[PDB]
This record gives sequence, C-alpha cells and structure tokens, in this order.
Amino acid sequence: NSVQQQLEALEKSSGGRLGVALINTADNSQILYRADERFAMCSTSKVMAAAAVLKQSESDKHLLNQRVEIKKSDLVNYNPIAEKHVNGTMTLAELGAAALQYSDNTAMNKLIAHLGGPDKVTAFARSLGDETFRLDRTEPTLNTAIPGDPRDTTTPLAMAQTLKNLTLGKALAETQRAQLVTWLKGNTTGSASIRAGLPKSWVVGDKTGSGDYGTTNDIAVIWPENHAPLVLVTYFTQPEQKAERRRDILAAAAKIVTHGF
Repeated sequence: NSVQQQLEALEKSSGGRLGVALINTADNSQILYRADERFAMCSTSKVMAAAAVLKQSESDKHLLNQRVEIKKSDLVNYNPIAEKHVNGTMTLAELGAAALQYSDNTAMNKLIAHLGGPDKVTAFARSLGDETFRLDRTEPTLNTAIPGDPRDTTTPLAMAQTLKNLTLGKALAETQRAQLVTWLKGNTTGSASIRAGLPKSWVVGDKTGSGDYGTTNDIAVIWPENHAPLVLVTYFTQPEQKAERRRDILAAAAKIVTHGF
C-alpha cells in the first residue's frame, strides 16, 4: 500500500472529504491528496490575520505593543483569553498570541478590525503570492463551512505553501518570522490533531481549525530531530451540518505521510 493508497483508504472509511498537503523542505517534494480542492479554513485562517499584523509591525516599531480596548460587547462565542481582559486592554501582540495559541475568536475579530476588515487579510495573502486564500467574514460566521461555499476557504496546497513561506520562508522579516514560529510552537489546542500522529519528541508548531459540517483542520510546521522541516496541512469536512469533528483522522493522516522521516 503506497502512501496515496493509504490516504484513499483512510478517507473511504472516514465518512468525509480529506485534504492533505505535505511539503518536505529537504527537496521540496510533496505528498498531495485533494490538495487543490477548497475547504473552509475555520480557525486556521487566524494565522493569516496574525501574520498580516506582523507584516505591518515591520514598518511600525510601536504596533505590537499598541493597546486595544476589550469591551463586553466585543465578546463572541469563544473567548478564553479576551474574557479575562474585559474593561481592560490587550496589546496587538497579546491578541495575536491569544488568537493563535488558544484560538480566541474575539482576538481574531480584533485583529481583523485593526487591519480594516476581512478583505484586508485577503489582500495580505495575495501579497504573499497566495492566489487561493480568501477571508470573507469575521468570527463566528466564518465557521459555517457549508459544502461548496467559497467564502473563507483555501486549498491544502495553497495553505501549505504559504505556511512554509511564513514560518521558514520569504514572507516575513526575521524577527516577525521568529515570533510567528514561537506562537505556533506554543499552541495549546492541537494535542489530538497532527501532533498525535507524530513522534512525541518532534518539535511542532500548529494552528487548528474546527467548524460546522464536522470540519476539522490543522496546519503545522514540523521539525524532525535529524531531518529538514516538513510543512503539513490536513483539512477534513463532512456532508452533514452537525457532524462531530474528527481530529483522529488528522492524526491518522499525519502518521501516514510522515512515515519514514
């Protein structure tokens, strides 16, 4: 059973649509499965919003520490960090950290608002050469993940390419790139996803995503102990609106494509 056959087998039993894109930076070789198909990004889109602010900070040395007032009215459906700061302030850096490491939805909306709206995040993605990514809505509606809906979607390959450029490539200035990597490595929400399918000692940075239609996503940068980094995007979605998320499928896909490394 080839890697491709294993992925097809995994999808067949999953009850959903699997999208995988792995880039081996050792030789730029790739393992693709429905890598050109669109999937709702859900919270994985937070990486683009945080990175957009990091790009701005390259020309504004006071941006990351800029105060942002948190009001009760700002709270949406999931605000683990933001709710702790109502009536107070959070810096843009702290909002980036909350959005990425805890998937705080209020934090994401604050980043989008600062940038000027969802379309500004799309423009940033385009500036990075990503012609696929599109952010159309704010939290929490960007998570509807309706089959066939182009809003707030991208493809596994496009996201893998951009994540590579953002964390290991040409997208950000060094200090900003390092900050994004630090945030990703400190994520607290991905234990059961890609990380679960890899050797426990491998260093990993990732951003998970989840939404309606049992949409379960994760994008990660992986640092093996004796090999060049791997960039992996695992997207998964189902036909019924209230389907349960399946992080186990992402872990299984990760194990399949990282075999040998």
